[PDB]
Amino acid sequence: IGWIEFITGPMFAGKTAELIRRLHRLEYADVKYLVFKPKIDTRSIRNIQSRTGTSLPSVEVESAPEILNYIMSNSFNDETKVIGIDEVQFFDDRICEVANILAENGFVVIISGLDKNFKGEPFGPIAKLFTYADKITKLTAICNECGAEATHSLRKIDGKHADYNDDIVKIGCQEFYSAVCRHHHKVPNRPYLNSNSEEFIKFFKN
Amino acid sequence: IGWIEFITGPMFAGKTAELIRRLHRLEYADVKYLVFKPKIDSRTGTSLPSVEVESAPEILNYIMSNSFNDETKVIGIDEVQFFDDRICEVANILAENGFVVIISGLDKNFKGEPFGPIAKLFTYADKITKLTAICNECGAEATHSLRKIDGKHADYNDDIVKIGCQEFYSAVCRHHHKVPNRPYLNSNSEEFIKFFKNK
Amino acid sequence: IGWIEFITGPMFAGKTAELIRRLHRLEYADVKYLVFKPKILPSVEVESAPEILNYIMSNSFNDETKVIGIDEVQFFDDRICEVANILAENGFVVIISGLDKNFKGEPFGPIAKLFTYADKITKLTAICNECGAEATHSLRKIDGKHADYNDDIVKIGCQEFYSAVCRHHHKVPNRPYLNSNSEEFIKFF
Amino acid sequence: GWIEFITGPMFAGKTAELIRRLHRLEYADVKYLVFKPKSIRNIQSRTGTSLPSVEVESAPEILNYIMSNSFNDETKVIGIDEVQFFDDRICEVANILAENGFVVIISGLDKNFKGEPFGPIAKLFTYADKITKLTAICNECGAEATHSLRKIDGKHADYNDDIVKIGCQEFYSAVCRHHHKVPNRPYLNSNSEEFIKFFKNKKR
Ligand SMILES: Cc1cn([C@H]2C[C@H](O)[C@@H](CO)O2)c(=O)[nH]c1=O
Ligand SMILES: Cc1cn([C@H]2C[C@H](O)[C@@H](CO)O2)c(=O)[nH]c1=O
Ligand SMILES: Cc1cn([C@H]2C[C@H](O)[C@@H](CO)O2)c(=O)[nH]c1=O
Ligand SMILES: Cc1cn([C@H]2C[C@H](O)[C@@H](CO)O2)c(=O)[nH]c1=O
Ligand SMILES: [Zn+2]
Ligand SMILES: [Zn+2]
Ligand SMILES: [Zn+2]
Ligand SMILES: [Zn+2]
Repeated sequence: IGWIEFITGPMFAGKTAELIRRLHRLEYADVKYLVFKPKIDTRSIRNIQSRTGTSLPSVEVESAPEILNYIMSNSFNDETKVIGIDEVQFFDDRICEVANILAENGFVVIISGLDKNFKGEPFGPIAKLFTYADKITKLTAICNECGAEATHSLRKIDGKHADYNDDIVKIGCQEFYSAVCRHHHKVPNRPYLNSNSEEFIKFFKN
Repeated sequence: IGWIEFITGPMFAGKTAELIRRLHRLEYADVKYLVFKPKIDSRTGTSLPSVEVESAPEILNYIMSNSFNDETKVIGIDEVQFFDDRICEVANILAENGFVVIISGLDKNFKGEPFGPIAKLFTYADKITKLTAICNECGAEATHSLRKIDGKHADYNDDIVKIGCQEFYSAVCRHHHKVPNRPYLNSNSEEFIKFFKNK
Repeated sequence: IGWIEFITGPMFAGKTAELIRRLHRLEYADVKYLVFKPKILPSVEVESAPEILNYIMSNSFNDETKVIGIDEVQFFDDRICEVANILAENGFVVIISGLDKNFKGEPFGPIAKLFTYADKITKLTAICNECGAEATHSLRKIDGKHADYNDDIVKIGCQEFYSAVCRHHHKVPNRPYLNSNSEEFIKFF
Repeated sequence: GWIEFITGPMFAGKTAELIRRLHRLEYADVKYLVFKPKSIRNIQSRTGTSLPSVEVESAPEILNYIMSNSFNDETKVIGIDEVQFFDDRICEVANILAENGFVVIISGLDKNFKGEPFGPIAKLFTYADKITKLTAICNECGAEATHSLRKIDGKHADYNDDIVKIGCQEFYSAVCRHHHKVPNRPYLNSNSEEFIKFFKNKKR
């Protein structure tokens, strides 16, 4: 039938390039595809920057269910069998049901997005997406500090690491973000929820 | 140094075999490992001797105890889906403190939904291997575990924890996983299915 | 430590795009690289595989460079294997891209050995021009007609001569069988 | 049909992985058949997992067996272990099976003790739809191991030694590239020796 492919990893891993690669191969077989992207609510963005440059044509949607409405609309080409989704982490939980129904109905769904927000925690609905994806490709970047495989995105404001309670959404590139390995990802004021965690950390440092 | 590998997929995909395979390689290089499993009520082969723990934090307590050999820097964890949320913090802390953590567990419960705390482990895992079984119906790659009782597919609202093997469970592809009374959260979902149904 | 990464698959699989992706990763981390190509996307053209080691030894080479890219590797001879292994042994990361099969479906030049020496292998798929399944083979056609087994290996070109196909849609007239029971088995089936 | 190739050094779990892939079929009631070159009745991993197998002297005998009354017509999957012991003819056999609707899952060593391609396997990489290069753990440094090292009386095996030698930990270990050393390894390119010597000196 259909299925879900999920492309993930930190910033600077080339996630979007990988999505473009997968769509370009469809073009040589003349297989039709359609790409969607979430439109962030700019009222919920702390500081808006105006920029429109993009490497990949996609239809902006305000919410995940609007993908299904678009497919039901006159704008949709009925021969389209592949649905691409970029920057998926900006959707809410509603994307999971959408992607599943698409896959259950004969579509190949190719999804790209960040696995972790700046805190190193799951970004929005992507945790559940991992579970539903038939195929996962977790890409790596290169650690800006040591050059090892980078698995994390680190936000720095004026050289200072971002605090745990800072805003999830902050749009930007190298001016705010670097790719780092686990070892070089530090988040000030990260809490511990287990009762014996800080005891263990103290124990192993002696 | 220190990272997490996650081995996942439906029942009958050989997850435990893959965990065994990964850990067994260590024995030739004299690298010690220790396996943990949650408290849970064959062909030829040796199973992993493993410490039974009632909760994820008990893993760290064990490591700090006189029972743990401090030369051990590889930690195995099987049936991870039976843990609660606290497993993620345990795994991350181990990885941050020089341990290699190799984890196996089901990605989906019988409803086709994320099993326990599993979804978060995908994000925290450096390496993910999603294994496939073989669909009991069509032979394609199987991605889901299906529960039947007396021939009938288990209803959506049945209990999640139900221990057993082939008497209740089979592996199926997406198309052959059906859950009676599965709810739709999005208001346009059933509209779309009916719309697309018409050819 | 050094190593070899190998990107492969048929035409229209996006091999070059994947090579580009991996090198672009390096730029964000301030890691310098250098790409080489055989004679007939920025690269240094070399007439043979050992010339890569000569260029590196020359003073036109940036001493900072720790990553070596090699595109269209199937056009080199077997000498590329030693060169690649030498670089890996001497601290370089070598990222190689090339076709795994020629139009006949047989190993393209030196790549068979390269597979063995590579630490990491990524075999990419294209989309079959005939059925849309995963494509693993490159098919040549000259005038609607499939290329004969004994046609020339090197023939530079794009869609005017070539397509991606799955194994089932890859057909080569006059393909010989070297095993005595192969035709006996095929007739049986 | 199609071809899957499982490879990498000794102690990587290759046979264990073949067994895993084939065991999956049993729960779905899918028949398979395992072949091995040359326990004689089965293939086994080093943790005691095992499957029955037919042993063959050569690749063409696989097709002969499949054409005989001993072959179950329901068989969809063909497994082949220790493939490095076959000759070049294994490629054609594997291709023909894949072309005739069989899934062929193949396991074997990629490199001999010299670090060179083991027998016919270089071509199998090309013909295999799916490649799984497994790693062992370096006996020296604990890094991912990619090579098999042979030792004779505690000393590394010479380049000109016999390729075929049956044995486990008595002779063989798994090592990373850096810890794989073979005395009297020849340089085939006329500028390779001058490169190493130049580059080593560049650390001045
Ligand atoms: C890691 C991270 C990235 N981003 C943004 C930066 C980029 O604009 C975009 C990734 O392409 O997501 C966030 O908004 N929050 C985060 O926590
Ligand atoms: C799929 C599934 C498995 N299981 C059990 C059955 C097996 O005993 C165990 C997996 O080894 O998990 C559940 O309890 N609930 C479920 O939804
Ligand atoms: C498949 C095939 C491609 N090619 C060429 C076509 C393209 O120019 C190049 C692939 O990028 O290789 C051959 O020369 N011979 C072949 O058999
Ligand atoms: C590396 C190597 C292994 N072997 C053997 C040892 C093992 O019995 C078998 C691999 O399982 O192959 C050789 O015969 N020659 C070699 O060069
Ligand atoms: Zn780092
Ligand atoms: Zn099915
Ligand atoms: Zn086809
Ligand atoms: Zn080593």
